Amino acid sequence: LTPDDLININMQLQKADSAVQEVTGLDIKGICKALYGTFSSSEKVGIVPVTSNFSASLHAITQYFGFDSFVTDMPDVSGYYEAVQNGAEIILMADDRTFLAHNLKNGKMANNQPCTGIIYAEIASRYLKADSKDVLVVGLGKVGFPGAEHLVQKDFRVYGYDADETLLERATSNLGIIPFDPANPKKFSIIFEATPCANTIPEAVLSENCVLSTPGIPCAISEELRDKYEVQLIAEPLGIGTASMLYSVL
Ligand SMILES: NC(=O)c1ccc[n+]([C@@H]2O[C@H](COP(=O)([O-])OP(=O)(O)OC[C@H]3O[C@@H](n4cnc5c(N)ncnc54)[C@H](O)[C@@H]3O)[C@@H](O)[C@H]2O)c1
Ligand SMILES: [Mg+2]
Ligand code: NA
Repeated sequence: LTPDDLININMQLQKADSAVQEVTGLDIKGICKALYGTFSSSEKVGIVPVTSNFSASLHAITQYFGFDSFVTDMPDVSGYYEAVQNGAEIILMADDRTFLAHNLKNGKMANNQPCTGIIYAEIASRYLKADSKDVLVVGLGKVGFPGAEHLVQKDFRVYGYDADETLLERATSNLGIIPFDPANPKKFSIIFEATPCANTIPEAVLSENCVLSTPGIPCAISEELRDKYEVQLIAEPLGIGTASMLYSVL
C-alpha cells in the first residue's frame, strides 16, 4: 500500500464509525457486539495472501478493530501453514469467489457476503430516527439476500427489488418480501442497497434525512441526490464487512 492508501483506510473507517454512531447510537464494534453477542479479546488473526495489498488493507482494518493481526510472508498453502504455526486463532483469506474467517479454536467459519449483507442491513434497521418499519432492499444477490432475510427475521416490512426477475421471484416466495416496482415509487426512510451499479435508488423513493446503508460499489446514489435529500450514507469498501465476519466467529 502507498502512504495515501493507508491514510484512506483509517479515514474511511473513522468516517464510517461516526456515520454509524450518528444513525444507530453505536459504533461498528457496538453494532457487532449486539448483533452476535460476542466480545473481542484481541484474538491473534493470521492473514494469508492467496495467489488465485488486499492483505495489507486487512492488516490495517483488523488492527483498527483491536485485533492482534499479522500477514504471513508466504502465500497460499505455505502461508496457511505459517499462520497456524505462528499461533493464529482466526484465519483470514480470500480467493476470487470466497473471502472467509475461520476460527480454529471454536470451529466457526464466516463468509464475507452474508456477513456484509447482515451488518449493513442491521445498521439500517437500527436507525434511531426512523418513523416506520418500512425498509427498501435494492439488490438481492449474495450480499442483498442475506441482508433482506435478516430484516424479515427482525419483523420489518421488507420491500425488495432486483433487476434479475428470477432472483426477485425467488426472494418474494422464499423470504416473504414485498416486490417493489421502481415505476411505482413510495417514499422510504430506510434503504439497503447491495449492487455493483450506480444510480439504482430512484429519487422519488427518497425522503429527507433517510438512511442509505450500502456495501455496493460504485455508490447507489449520486452526490447531488445525496446532498439534496441530506441522505445519511453508510458506505465503506471492506472494514465493516470484515468486522462482521470476525465478530460472527468469536
Ligand atoms: N463494502 C464491502 O465491504 C463489500 C463486501 C462484499 C461485497 N461488496 C460489494 O457489494 C456488491 C454486491 O455484491 P454481491 O456479491 O451481492 O453481487 P451479486 O452479483 O451477487 O448481486 C448483485 C445484485 O444486484 C442486482 N442489480 C444490479 N443492478 C441493479 C439495479 N439497477 N436494480 C436492482 N438490482 C440490481 C443484480 O441483479 C444482482 O443480483 C458488489 O459491488 C460487491 O463488490 C462490498
Ligand atoms: Mg464494508
Ligand atoms: Na451500488
